[PDB]
Parts: sequence; structure tokens; C-alpha cells
Amino acid sequence: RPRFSFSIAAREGKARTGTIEMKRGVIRTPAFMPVGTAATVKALKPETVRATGADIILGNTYHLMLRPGAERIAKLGGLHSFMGWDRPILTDSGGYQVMSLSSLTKQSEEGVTFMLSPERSIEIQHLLGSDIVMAFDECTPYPATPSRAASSMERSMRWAKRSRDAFDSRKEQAENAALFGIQQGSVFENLRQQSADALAEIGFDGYAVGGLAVGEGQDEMFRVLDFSVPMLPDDKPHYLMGVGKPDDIVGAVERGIDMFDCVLPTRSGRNGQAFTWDGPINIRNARFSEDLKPLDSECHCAVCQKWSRAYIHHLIRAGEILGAMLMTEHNIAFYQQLMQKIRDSISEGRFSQFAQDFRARYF
Amino acid sequence: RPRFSFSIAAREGKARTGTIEMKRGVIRTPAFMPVGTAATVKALKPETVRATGADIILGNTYHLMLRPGAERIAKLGGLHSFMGWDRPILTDSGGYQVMSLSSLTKQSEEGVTFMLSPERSIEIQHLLGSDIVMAFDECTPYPATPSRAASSMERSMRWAKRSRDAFDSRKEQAENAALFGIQQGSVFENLRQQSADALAEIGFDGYAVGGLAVGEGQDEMFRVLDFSVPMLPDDKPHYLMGVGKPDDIVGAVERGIDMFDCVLPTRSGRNGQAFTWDGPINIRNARFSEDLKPLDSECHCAVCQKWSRAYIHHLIRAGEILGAMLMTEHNIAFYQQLMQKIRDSISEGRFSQFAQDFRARYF
Ligand SMILES: [Zn+2]
Ligand SMILES: [Zn+2]
Repeated sequence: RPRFSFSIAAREGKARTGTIEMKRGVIRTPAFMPVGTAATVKALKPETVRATGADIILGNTYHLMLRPGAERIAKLGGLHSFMGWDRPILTDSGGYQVMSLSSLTKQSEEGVTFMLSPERSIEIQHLLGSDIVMAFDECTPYPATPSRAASSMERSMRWAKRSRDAFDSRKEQAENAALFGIQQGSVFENLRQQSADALAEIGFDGYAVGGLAVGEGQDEMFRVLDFSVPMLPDDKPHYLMGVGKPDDIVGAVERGIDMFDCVLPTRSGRNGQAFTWDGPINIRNARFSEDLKPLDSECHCAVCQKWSRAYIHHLIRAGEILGAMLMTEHNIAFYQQLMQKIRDSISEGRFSQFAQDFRARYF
Repeated sequence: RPRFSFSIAAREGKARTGTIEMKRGVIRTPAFMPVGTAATVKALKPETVRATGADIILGNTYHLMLRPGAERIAKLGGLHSFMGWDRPILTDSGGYQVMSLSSLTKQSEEGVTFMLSPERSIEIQHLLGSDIVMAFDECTPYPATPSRAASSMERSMRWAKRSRDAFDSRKEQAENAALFGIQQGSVFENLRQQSADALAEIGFDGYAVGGLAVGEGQDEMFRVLDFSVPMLPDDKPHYLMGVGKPDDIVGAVERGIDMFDCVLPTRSGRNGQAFTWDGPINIRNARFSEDLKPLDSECHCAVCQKWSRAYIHHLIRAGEILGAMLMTEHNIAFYQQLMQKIRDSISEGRFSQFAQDFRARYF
């Protein structure tokens, strides 16, 4: 396969379905990437992640650069070998979690100390053996004044250029991995446009829409996506970082998004929330104590093929590890099934109808 | 298959190897039973438990009678259906954990309130759908004076008779399940003899050697087994309750034991202890941070086929669920491999040599 090749097979309105071919495998789009925190998709073996239908996973960098360490993972053979996932892996820049999980943070034009700079971020992702490298930037806080949103976006664009050059200066990385730039600008159209133009000028393999997983509310997110996605190069993948609620995904795809990631499936799974076509349920609720039906009546996952809600209800309330394992497998499978239905409906030119039907039942 | 049929295929000294045929499957002896607390072998799907080589698992009763409840599990279709394990299951009487996990316990000749009686215990195991039912007794504390050991043993024998009658009064249970009596008597030979005679007089499908997983030290346990096991009927299975350290198992088999169970493999696994032929290791130790070798160099389990000690070291130190899953699968597989080596060496008449070789390396 080539280093990177995104091809669009079918369209409907702003929605697209196709594939991204990379050295370690093919990624079907629109795609959902399970999140792997600390070199593991919580409670799941990689074979199980693959079994659910995942083509690629997201590897959090912040955690790995600290524990066990980027240089160490490299010495050990890379993240793929380390965790046992031989397919594509997209890594975040690690800058986000720095401004959320660390302390005494000191930001400057050079980078952030807590010294993670654009150059070091790219190098860390290189050491991890990332297939899709994310440019290092700043996820603008919400809400943000136009002045502050502009300053952060402008800085991120300067960092986008530095990320590009750092990535290109490393032969092995430039020839085997891909680089995505990130659009910033908060909820302001003029800033989003300036960011999109700056990114396109630099040139990237893919474009992410950053700064929209900040609790602005679905309506606002959709409004921003309405004018933001069209600004990005049409022939390259569009990645909406950190977005994952089922209805959010459907609406984003309707607006031109090709890639997604979020901890909702995994984290909520361990907390007792199971996704179903009739909306999410909290398996811990007493009404499931003697419910022999599977988590979801139509789901084709192994969990719904073998265990009842009653059993999983028992497991979660007892704090049993198998509870987390089963809820997580089902939720990730549910997400992958959602992406499959989305891809097929688009290919068949009935995605708009699918979106309508999905919402009517889910709500 | 028949309700119950134990056949001895080969012998060497006091050691025996054979099979126990039951309606839900065949059990190869000597056998190790993984412990399922709260209707689950912690951190493992039943298919994984089976994959390691387990023919039967032990279902703790105390927990299930409280949560989710015996009548409820029955209503839901039984423990097998509930947890997804369709092979034999041996259930403890639940009386042990009562004197360890509850409070304001009140013991009498009728039973124990915290009202679990011999009759209720048998009924609970029936509701759970147990294949091998354990008589309800009292696990004599260690150390114990001869007077106290005798009183407890005598009471347990009266309860053994009550357990037998309760089991026999229920047609469905008497025709599809088996009943094991438990030898008590602390470390006193005369009491062990009296208990063995009382049990044999009543008649059971199997005989357990109870009261020896109380921290008396291996030497003392072996000394007691030396004269205790020969007292039990030779043509029925001999079950050493709660014993599981690898070297303990080998020594017990050398003394006539056919069945074992213990939480060591699972519990220690989650705590970071991994069993290897060269002795146990604590994967959390810094010396494994960059060790690319599998948990054990010879182990044929899936974990040793795919992941390094370095990765598992990372997982456990990070408190990741996959860490518990991997350590547990390996440890249970290691135990099953130990039982396989024991069975084969006995069948080949070289068990004594195997025992010697095992100890030399393990220590
Ligand atoms: Zn499912
Ligand atoms: Zn192993």
C-alpha cells in the first residue's frame, strides 16, 4: 500500500464515504477511532478491538511520554509491537492533556513546560511509531473572546508550520507516516477561514476541526461545522477531534466529517452506560435486574450474542472487571456498527433517510 | 454421559490420574478449578477460562445467595446460563465465607444466622444449578484444641447426614448432580479417622479434605494429608479445598489428592504476581520495565504468545484493566499446564521424577 491515499467512493450532500490506504492497513471512512489511553483501549485486547470492526485506534501521547516514556517505547520496538495492534494508529500531539492533567504549566511561543514543543511532539509521535501524526497546537478554551481566539489560532498556525517542517526533516517518518493539521478559531467564521487558508497553504495529508469538543452544545457545534468544513480541502480527510455521541457523529458526517474519536464508548461503558438503537441505557438501574434480553436487540456483537442485561447489571453493580470488559466491547461494537450503517447508506444514496430514521428511534 | 462416574486410568504411588464423567462434561484429574466469585472468574470471559484448559470451575455460594440471590438466578435460568459457562460447576456450601465476610454471626445446631442451614445450603446450590454440591459444614479454626476440633467435626458429621438427606429428597438434584462430603478433624489423626468413617458410612460421590487451607504451613499440611487421605474411599475423588500454591498441589497429588481450587492464580495475578517454571515473579518490579521476554519462556498461553513482560509491567503499574486480564489468563493457563504435566507424568509412570525436577527449578 502507499504511504497515504484517501479516495472518495460515494457522496450524498456534504457526506462522503471512502477509504484511506496506509502502509499498515486500510481505513474505511467515515471512521470511528477507539481511544487507547496508556497504550491500551481500556478493558479490551487488541484482537477484540479489531473484532468490533475498528480499522484504526487513537493513541494518547501525553500519558505515554510520561509513562512508560517515548524513548523507552521506541527502544522496545514501537507502540504497535508494544501493545499488540498492528494496524494504523493516530496519535494526538499531547499538548491538550498537558493543559488538563498537569500543573504549573508555562506556555510560550516555544511551546509548553509542565518542555513540550512542536518539534518534540512530532519527535515523540515518531518514536511511538505513529501512522497519523497530529500537528502540535493549542485547543482554544470555550468560550473565547475574538481577540483570544485569534491569538491562539495564529500561534497554532505558526506551530503548524513548525510541525510540518519537523515532520519533513525526518526521512523515515515523512516516508511512512502522514501528518494532519488542525483548524482552530473557536466559533468565529473569519478565524476559521484564516486558519483553513493557513493550513492549506502549508499543506497536510488531512485536516482536523479542532476546538469543538469543549461543551458548546450540539446546536453550536453544528452551526460552526456548517461553515468550517467547507473551508477545508475537499479531497483530504476531515477529522472532528473528540466528538463521539452517536447523534453528534451522524450530524457531523452530514456536514462533511470523515473521522471521529472520543472516550464516550469506553469510559461510559465502564460507568454503566450502554448504547442501543433506542437510545442509551444505564445498566445499573434496577429495572434490568431480571431482564434476559441482550444490551441491544439488534446488535451483532459477541456480548449481545451471549449475555443478558441481567448478568451485566449484576457484574457492574458488583464492581467486577468482566462488567467493564463486556460493556466496553458492546459499546465499541455499537459505534462501529453505526459507522458501517453510515458508510453503506451513503454508498447507497439513502444516508439522509438513515439519519432521519436513526434520530426518530434513538430519541 | 452418566450423572457421575470417576474412573482411575493410571497410578504411581499414592498419585492417581483419571476422569470424572458428568452430564455437563468430563473432568480430567488431578484437576484445578478456577474460582468464580460472584458468578465470574475475575477478569476472564468463560471462553477464555475454557481456553486455558479448565474442565470445571468453582462457584462461590455465599456471594450469590446475597447478590444477585439464589431464587433470582434460578428464575433467570441457573448459574450456567447466567454466566455463560456450560460445563461442570462445583459450588461451596457458603458456610465458610459466612464466618469470614459477615457479622453478628450466631451459630447453633440448626445452622448459622448472619439462617443458613444444611438444608438451605443444599437448596441454594440446587437453585444455582450446581453439578457438584458440597455438604454444609464448619471449617474448624487453626489452631484448635482437641476438644474444640472434635466438637466441630462431630457437628459437621451430623450436618453431613442432613446434607445427604436434603440432597436425596430432591429428585431433580439427586439425579443430575453429585454430592461431596467433607472430612474435618483439624490436624488430629483420630478425629480425621472418625470423620472419614462417618462420611463413608453415609456415602458420598466424592470426599473433600477440609480445614487445611488455614495457614498451618506446608510441612504440617503434608503431614496431615499423609494419614488423612488414605482413610477416604479409594475409588472416589479426593478434593483438597482451598489449596493451590504450585508446590502445594504437586505434594498433595503425591499424597492422593484429585481436585484443587484456590484464588491464588486469579487474585495474585491482579496483584502483579505471575507464575513461571522458575518460580513466581512480581511483574511490578523495575527489572521488568524493558524486559521483552514473555511472562514465562515455555508457557503456551495466548498472553505469552503475544505480549512482553515490559508491556504487562506497564499495564499493572498503570492500574489498567488489561493488566489484570492478561496476568489472570496467564496464571490460570500456567496452573492448567501444571495439572496437564502432572496427569501425563502419572500416566507415564514418571510423576515422581517430574515432582523432583519441578521443585529443583521452581525453587
Ligand atoms: Zn452488543
Ligand atoms: Zn503464559
